[PDB]
Formats: sequence, structure tokens, C-alpha cells
Amino acid sequence: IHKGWRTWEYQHTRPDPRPFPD
Amino acid sequence: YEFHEPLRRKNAEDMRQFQTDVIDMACAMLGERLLDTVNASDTSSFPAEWQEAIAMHVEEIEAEMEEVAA
Amino acid sequence: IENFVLEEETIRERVIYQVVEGVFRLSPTSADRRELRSVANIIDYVLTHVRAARPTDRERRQERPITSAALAVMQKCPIQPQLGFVHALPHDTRDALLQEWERMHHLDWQFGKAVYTPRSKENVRGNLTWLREDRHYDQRMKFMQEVESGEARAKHMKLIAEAAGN
Amino acid sequence: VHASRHMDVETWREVPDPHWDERSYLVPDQMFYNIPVPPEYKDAYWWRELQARRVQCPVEWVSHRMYNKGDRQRYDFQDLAFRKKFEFSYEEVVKNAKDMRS
Amino acid sequence: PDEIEGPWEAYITYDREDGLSYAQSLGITTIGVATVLGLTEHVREPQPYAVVD
Amino acid sequence: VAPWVPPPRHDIKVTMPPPPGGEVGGRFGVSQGYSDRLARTPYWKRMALSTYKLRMMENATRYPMSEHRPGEYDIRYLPTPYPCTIRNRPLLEVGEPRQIPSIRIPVIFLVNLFDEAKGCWFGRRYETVYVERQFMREELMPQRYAIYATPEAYKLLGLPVVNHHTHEEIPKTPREYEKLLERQRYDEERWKYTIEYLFRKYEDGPPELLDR
Amino acid sequence: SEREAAQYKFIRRWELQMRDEWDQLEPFKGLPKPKRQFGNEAAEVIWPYALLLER
Amino acid sequence: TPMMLNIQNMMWWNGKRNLYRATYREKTWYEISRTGAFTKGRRPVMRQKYSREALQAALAMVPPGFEVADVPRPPQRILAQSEGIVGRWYSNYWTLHSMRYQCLLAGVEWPLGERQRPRT
Amino acid sequence: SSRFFQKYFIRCGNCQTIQRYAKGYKPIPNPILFDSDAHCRSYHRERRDCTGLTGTLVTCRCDKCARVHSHWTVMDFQEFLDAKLVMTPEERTALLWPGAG
Amino acid sequence: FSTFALNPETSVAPHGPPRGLVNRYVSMGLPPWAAWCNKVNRYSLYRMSGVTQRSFLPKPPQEMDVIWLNERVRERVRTSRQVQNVYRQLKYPYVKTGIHYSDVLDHWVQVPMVEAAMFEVEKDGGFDNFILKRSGPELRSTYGERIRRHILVRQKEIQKNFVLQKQAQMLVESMEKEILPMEDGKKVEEVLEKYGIDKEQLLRDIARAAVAKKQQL
Amino acid sequence: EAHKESELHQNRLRWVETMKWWEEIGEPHHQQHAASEWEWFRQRVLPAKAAAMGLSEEDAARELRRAVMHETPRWYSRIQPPNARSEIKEPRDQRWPSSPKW
Ligand SMILES: [Mg+2]
Ligand SMILES: [Zn+2]
Repeated sequence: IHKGWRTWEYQHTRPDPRPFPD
Repeated sequence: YEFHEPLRRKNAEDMRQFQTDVIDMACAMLGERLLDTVNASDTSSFPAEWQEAIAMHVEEIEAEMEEVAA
Repeated sequence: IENFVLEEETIRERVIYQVVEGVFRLSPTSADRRELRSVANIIDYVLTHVRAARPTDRERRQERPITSAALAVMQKCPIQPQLGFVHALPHDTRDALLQEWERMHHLDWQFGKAVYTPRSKENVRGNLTWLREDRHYDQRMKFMQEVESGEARAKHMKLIAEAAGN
Repeated sequence: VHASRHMDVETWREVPDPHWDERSYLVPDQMFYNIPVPPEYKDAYWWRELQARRVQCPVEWVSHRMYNKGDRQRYDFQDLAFRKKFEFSYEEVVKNAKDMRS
Repeated sequence: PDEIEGPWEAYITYDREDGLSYAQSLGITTIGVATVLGLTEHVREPQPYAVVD
Repeated sequence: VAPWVPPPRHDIKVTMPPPPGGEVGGRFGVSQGYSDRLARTPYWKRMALSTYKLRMMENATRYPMSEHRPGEYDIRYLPTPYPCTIRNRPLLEVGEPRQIPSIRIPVIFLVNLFDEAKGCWFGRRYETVYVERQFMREELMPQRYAIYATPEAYKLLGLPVVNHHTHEEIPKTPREYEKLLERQRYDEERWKYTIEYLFRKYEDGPPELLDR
Repeated sequence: SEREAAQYKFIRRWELQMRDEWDQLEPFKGLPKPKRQFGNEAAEVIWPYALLLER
Repeated sequence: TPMMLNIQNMMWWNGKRNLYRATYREKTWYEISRTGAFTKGRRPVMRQKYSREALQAALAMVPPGFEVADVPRPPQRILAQSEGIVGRWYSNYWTLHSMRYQCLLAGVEWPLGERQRPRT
Repeated sequence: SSRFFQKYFIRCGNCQTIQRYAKGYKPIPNPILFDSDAHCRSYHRERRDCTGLTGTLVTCRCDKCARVHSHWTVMDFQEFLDAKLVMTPEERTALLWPGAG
Repeated sequence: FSTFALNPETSVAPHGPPRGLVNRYVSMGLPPWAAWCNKVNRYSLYRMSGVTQRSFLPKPPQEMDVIWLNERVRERVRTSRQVQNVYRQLKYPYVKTGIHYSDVLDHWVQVPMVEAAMFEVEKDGGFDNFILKRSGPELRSTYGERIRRHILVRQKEIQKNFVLQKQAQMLVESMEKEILPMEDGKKVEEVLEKYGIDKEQLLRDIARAAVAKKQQL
Repeated sequence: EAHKESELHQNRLRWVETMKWWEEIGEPHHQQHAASEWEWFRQRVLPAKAAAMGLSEEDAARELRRAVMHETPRWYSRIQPPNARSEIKEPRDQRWPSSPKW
């Protein structure tokens, strides 16, 4: 974290992992 | 039972040599107290055999002390 | 003085016949005569069979009864021992030779490990457990002096009296 | 169980001391229900007292109890036991608020 | 219900076999608001050895 | 899985919930105690099992002080249910340099101990002596010559009990320690501070009125 | 290097106390000097502040 | 530790979580931060108001030989709350003085002492 | 140290008499001639002083026996109220301060 | 902050609110460090108010092997004299090998502690009282529980030994009343078998109790 | 062991001078002094205060000396008492009557 992402603009929900499980 | 019995057994033998140790310390205290009645007070000791044997054992112990000293 | 003799065929043949069967009358096996190849081997062989020749405690307890009068006098003591405690100390499962190794060094007492050798009598001075519990014995003795005198009765009865009065 | 017990010397069995069982500290475990232990020795068992009182999963599975407000107030969080506190039904609430005439 | 204060009972376990006689020999009529009504041996169905084993 | 979930810790009392666990003893971090017995029991069965003497004794509110854990503040009242930091303090702060002047310990002697090297008595029997820390723990203590000055140590040996407040104040600076030393030797050797000891030179008239 | 210098100064101090070079009045330079007199020895003695708080 | 390295390890974000942290917080940093709720400034700390013969009975259960001046006001760290009239309610500072205020309103005579201001 | 006023109830340890001891305002060492080593440890000791004099050896003088000693024991006021309210009024005269009936 | 040369202690600060920027944060109850803060928002004030304590143990407490009673690995934010960079670093307690003669068991134990632990083990009355005073979760060190179990077992055998010698006292008091008179050589041995004591070992430690008192002299 | 260097040698030689002064003739004298003046105190003063303070001749000795603190060179609190009057702080650099800065 040389630079912090803007995390304050997201509501809290877990994204689906892109290598999605079958 | 296979687990528990070897335990109460050990407690039993522990109580046993507890009694044994009590008796032996009774022997020791008899030793110093009868010693105290014989040397400090007077007129009374046990048989000449007891006295002679006691003396012999004392001499042997003293020899062991002289040997273990060096 | 420090002479550790390593055996051979013939000197084993005569030394064992002279020493352990002549003096100690001890009986070797074939495996024995396989392993008797030092002076340390022969000495702890003889030592082992001699210490095995000595009576166990079961034989000593049946030559020495504890007489009813003695045990009765032991019964009339105000205190009898607790005597479960040995089962509380931690046992660890490891090699026996590493246990040999750690008190070969000073490593056995360090990391919370300690070795337990049951004692009989202790060091009484500067022993803080000893003192507190013999103080306790003193007040139990003066307590029974109070009981045999009868003030215990009076104290309890006046407790009941002041409970009834309130 | 065999610690700190007086011996009865006739039978050489343990004396069944009635005071033993009120001083005793019950140590939980899985393949036994609870194990009575003398109190002085209770202090080494402090961790599996905390594992028994713990919720029996990863806390991530039950974490939803934590985040919403209504489930903070209705659930017990002491040493990680997520378990419903006692909570009235609706008819109870109605008849509890009604007889106070409110 | 706080005006009722009915006959509380107390089960008192003495570690010896003489507890009853001792309890009467204490001679307690009142602990001073309570006025103990009666002392009697609570009869237990004797427990087997399996309970302390 | 857990057969027999253990009961709440301090729940001995009938109508009021137990103190929060971790205050009694256990894992810290919740401000309210809870027990399913005391909750599930109907209100009337709580009141039936009580009286207005007993109820007011366990309704009792000790405000900031906590009963079970003496001297500290009660955790529920603290903003974060974890215990107070300051009484639970570490000796050195983050920026605090470590300069701790050697401290010496009041110690009760168990035997008359004579120093051969210095030709003087280390200490007499039952006499409290301030000694070096390592000299105490490494030598006096492993032998039976001496033990610590704790008040219960005075209690056990049958001596009249006094408290030396050992390490009540631990000096983090050397001058702090000489302040500590000065008040200490004002307390323990107080015969130094009586006026006759100030006047050692005059137990008589002035020194110039004498003979040769 | 403060500790050993400290030691040095203490031994030095006791040496001058055996041999009578030690001036006990040095902290007192700014004060006027009391009466040197046959009863006034209560003045020259350095008083602890504590027993002055006591009486 | 990554919190030192400033990584945002929140579980909604990447699925990780900061390793040295408590898994339960009964009040998070925002509602710890609000000291207006916690401390008693401008806020009533006793929410029931007793009638006259209630107040008199409550005062009647105070043991004699008690001064108000023996109950120091707790610091800011300590939460301000009153458990109502419980046993030993006079040991509670805020309960003591709230009761004092009701006794001032209802015209009940105040048996205890009053708070002293010590000065140098 | 110290920014705020505080009241303590201390027991004289020799004779066991309870007297009260106060701590008043003394100013911060000057912010303009700045010393971090002064200010910061002053801060930590300030926090300490505020909590029951935890790490401080208390030194005062007994009124009932007039001498200066550090035997003092600092009591939180609930332990004080436990100590005081169980006393007969004639031993309040001996052990406690004037009045405090 | 007072500019006056002499400042006797006052009940309340006499000049009103103390002036200066540092006295602001002092009156707020914050540390003096706050005069160097650029971000003064709620979160930073909460952060440095110190109510939340941020620090950690090296291992989880169940797995903690050394006595860290209170020393949490802390962290410190410092600044170079090239002031444009600000770096923080972890700080650890000074853990010193405890070698303490344990009193109840006669022997030393080397169990690692911290400095605080040693000062406090001096304060407590010795290693054993220190280990027993703590309970449970208070000592997070496994080593601690091990030597604690040894200490308890050892204590109970101290009690056992005491009890033992008391038994001995009752025996010798009881039989001395019998053998206090001289009587006869034969009569004594009846008492020797009435209680069950062997005669020859009695002679032996009579001879050793002897050897013992003249040896010292 | 450099001797040809002046102040490196004669100063550590001054050190060994000082510390062979102590443990031979200095230390036994200091210890003997401390012993001798307590010995002076207890048969002259103490018999007065045992009568005065209301104790016995024995328990007054345990009260007036509660502990033995004998002074060895690595333990000493102060060499001499702190100054009675501390000199007065002038303004910054000899400004008069006052300075704006610090
Ligand atoms: Mg829900
Ligand atoms: Zn006093």
C-alpha cells in the first residue's frame, strides 16, 4: 500500500472470485 | 477399569510406605531420645550386649566416616 | 588404577571362570558371554544379578507387619496425609536416551521441566510452605485445647443465644 | 480423580469423601461429558474451558450474528459463544405490556 | 406473594451419621425472625456404590 | 462440538445476572453478564425465591470499583470492556530509554552470616538487610541463609509484621532512585533522624571545652 | 560512564572524611552564618526538612 | 504486521482479515469516539422520577454517619450511569445527586451533607 | 503535572488512622523551552497519578501521630465507605478526621 | 504553563484556562505529541486518545511460551532529521533468562521472564509465591504451568512429610512413657514388637544418633 | 598498558590509587564506623527512648532501625545535600528589563 485504493465508495459485499468455483 | 485401577493401586502402595516411613522415623526419634536419656540423665542403659553392639556399630560407622572423608 | 580391560577369547574364558563363577557363583548365558567384552560389562552384570538377588518391598512388608497398637496410635492423630498427589505432575512421552542426554547436560531443569524424586524429610528452615502449615497445626492444636476445655461449646451456644435474641 | 484422596486402611481403597465433590472443578471434553478435578489443579485447564464455551465453528461462518444491530442485542458474545439470549414471543410482549395498562 | 413467606425447607448435609441428634442438641427455637419450625431426618433412599465409583 | 457447555462463571445469586466473564476470570471484552438460568426462570419464580433483604444485598451497585478484581476499575463502566491499562502497566514506555539504577532489596536473614572477605557480618539472625538483587537471588536465596522481606514472611517467622513496600515505586531514572533511597532510609533507619543522633558531637558541651 | 565516576567521588568523600578536608557547608554558600557560640550548636547542624515538617 | 504496512485487509474487500485484532467489538471506534453519550455532559443519567413518599423511603435506607462529600466524582473514563434505587445507591455518585435534585424539586429535606469544595 | 484536582483517602499505616490528601494544580514545564523527555514522562506519570497513585510511593505526614513517613495506603472510596460505615461513632473520633460524624 | 518564577500549588489553575497549544491537548487528556498532528479529525483523535490499546503478542496466548505479563509488542513512530520521511518500527520487551532458586522444591529453575517479571518476582516473596499468585490465563506461559504443577505436587508432599513427622512424634511419645523407666533389657524388646520396631536398626541409629552429637563438638 | 602516554596512564593509575585505597584501609574503617556509632546509639540514646516512646529496650531497636542499610560505593544516594538557594534566571541574552523571546 504505497497508495491506498478508494475503498470508501464501495458498500460492503463480497465479490465473486473470478476463477469461479464450478 | 484398565485405566483407573493401576492408579488406586499406586495410592495404596504410597499409603503403605507412608506407614513404613512413619515407623522408621519412629526408630530414629527413639534413637536420639533414648540417647538423650542415657547420656544426659544416668543410672540406666540397656544390656551389655546392646551397649557393646551399639559401640561396635558406632566404631564401624566412624571408620566409614574417616574413609569417606578422604 | 583406571584400568578398563577389553576381553578376547581366552582371557574371557579364564577370567569369567575365576571371577563370576568362582567368587560370585553367577551363571552366564551365551548372549551373556557375547556381551561380557569389557570390565564394565562384567561388573554391571554381577551388580545387576546381585541387586536382583535382593528382596523386593513385597517380601519386606510380609516379614514386617505393622502392629495394631502402632496403627491405632497412628489413627488417633488429628492429621492424616492427603496422598494422591503424584498423579498431578506432567508426564511427557519421548525418548529415554534424550532424557539421559538432558541431565547429562543441565538442560533437564530449564524450560519448565523438572525432575521428581520423592523425598521423606525436608529442609525446615526458609521453607515457606513448611512454616505456614506448621503454624496451621499450632492453631489447630490450640483449637482442640479450646474444645477439650469447653469454650467452643460456650461460644457456639452464645452465638445461638444472640441469634435468638436478635 | 485419584489425587488428594485419603486411603481407608482395611480394604486399601479410596475413601469416598463427600467434601470432594463440591470442591471439584468440572473439566469439559468431547469424548467424556465432564471430568471432576480438585480445584487447586484447575489452573492448567484454563484453555479447554475457553474451547468449550467457544462457538464450535470457525467464527466466520456465524459472523452474521455480529454485523446487524438486532443480532448484537439478542445474542451472547461472551468468550465467543454465539447463542441466542432469552427473548419473548409477541403474544407475551403484548400481554406483558397490556396488564401494565400501557 | 412477598407477604406469603411460606415454610422454607432446608436440606442440611452433615458429613457424619449423627447430624440429627446434634441438630436437636443445639436447641434452636429461633434465629430471630425465622422461628425454625421443625428438625427431622430427611429419609433418603440409600445410594449404591456405583454413584461414588 | 461441545457436550456440556459450561455454566456462566460467578452466577451464585438468585435474582441478578452474573458479573461479566473475564472480570471474574476468563476472556475479556463484553460489558454485560448473562445466564440462561436467570433469564429462563420466570420473574415470579425469581421473586418467590427471594426476600427484600437479600434482593437489596445483590442489587447493590459498586460503581467504579470492581469487587472480584480489587483496586482496578470495573470493566463494564470502562468504554472498552478490556481492563484498564495504567494499573496493568509495562515498566518501559515506547520512547522511554532504559536507565534503571540498581535497586536493593529488603531481606530477612535466617542465620548469622559473617563475611570472611570483608571480615564483617553480612547479617544477624532475623535482621532485615538491604542487599544486592543478584547477591540475593543467586547466593543467599539458593542457600537457606535468607528469604524475602514480604509481610507474610514476618508473619510466618513470628516477627512483628511490617511492610517495606518493595518495588511499590520502581525508579526509571537514577535521581528518582536517590529520592526513593532517601525516603527509604528516612523510614527504615529513623534513628538517624532523631535529634540525639544529629547531636553526636554534643552529648556534652562544645568540643573546645575538653582535655587532651 | 557515570557510575564509576560516582564511585570515585564516594571513596574520595570518605577519604576526606577520615582526613578532615571535607566542607559540609558548600550547598550553603548564599546563606548568612549563625552565631558561633556555646549554646547555638543547634544552628550549625544541618536539619533534615522532614522533622521540620514534623515539628 | 500488515496494519503497520497499511494494507486494507477488510473481508468484504479481498477476503483477508487483519491478524492481530479482536474478532468481536461490542462498540466500534465511532461509538467509542462519541464521548457525549458516554460522559455526562448536559445529559440526564437517571431516567425515573420518584414521588414524595418514595423519595423519603429511599432516603430512609441510608445509614447514618454518611456525608455526600465522601463520594468523589468519577473521571471521564468511567461511564456515567445510575442503576436507580438499588441497595447501596448512595455509593453511586450520579444517583446520589440526581436524588438530591428530585429532593430539591419535591421539597424534601435533604438529610445528608452537601458537596464541599476544598481549596488551598 | 498536575492539570486537574484530585481527592484521595489514605490510611496511616503505623497507627491505622484514615486521613484525606489532596492533589492540586501544578503547571506543565514550559512548551516554549521544549523538552520532550520532560513532557512525555510527565504525561505518563500524570496518567498514573490520576489512577489511584498506582506506581507512586506515597509520602505524607500523619496528623494523629505527627511524623512524615511513607507507610501510607491509598484507598478507593468504596473501600473507604466500607471502612467508615461499619464504625462506632467514638472510633470515628480517633481514626477519622474532625467531624465526619 | 506559567511564566512566574514561583508557583505554589493551587486548587484550580488561577489564571483561567492554561494558555498555549500543548495545554489544549493536556486539558483534553491527550498526549503532548498531538501538537505535531496534521490530521485532527475524529479518527486520529480517537487513535491517539489511547483508550484503544494497539499492540500484540508474538504468538497467540495459548501458545505463549515466555512470561510476558504485561509487555505487548508495541510500535513506535519516529522521524529522521531528513524530516520529509516518517518511519515506524516494532519494539520488544527485554526478556531476561530467569534463573531462580525455587523454594518449595530445592533446586533452581531456568524459565525465561521479562524484566517486570523479575522485579515483581522479587516483590512477591519469591518464585513459588509468584507462580501461585497468578492463575490460569494470567500466566500465558506453558513453561509456567509445567513448573506450577511441579510446585503443587511438591507442596503437597511437603505437607505429607510434615504430617509424617507428626505421626512419628505421637509414636515416640507413646512408647517413651513405656520405656522411660530403666526396667529390664528383655522388657524393652516387648515394646519393640508391640509396636513393631526392629531391634538391630534401633541399635544402629542409636549408634548413629550418638556418632552424630559427639561428631559436632 | 601504556605508560609513555601521560593522561591515559596517570589517570587510570589515579583510579587504581583510589580503589586500592578503599578495600584495605578505607572500607573496614567505614564499616567499623557504622557499627561503632549504632553501638553508641543503643546504650546511651536508646535507653532514653525506650522509656520515652513507650517500648522495651529491645522492640525499640527494631522500631528505630527497621532495616540495615549500610552504604557501599555503588549504592550511595547523594554525595551532598542539594543547594538551599538556586541562582536566579536572567532573561535570554542579558536583555534588560525584559525579553520578548525565550
Ligand atoms: Mg435476524
Ligand atoms: Zn499514624
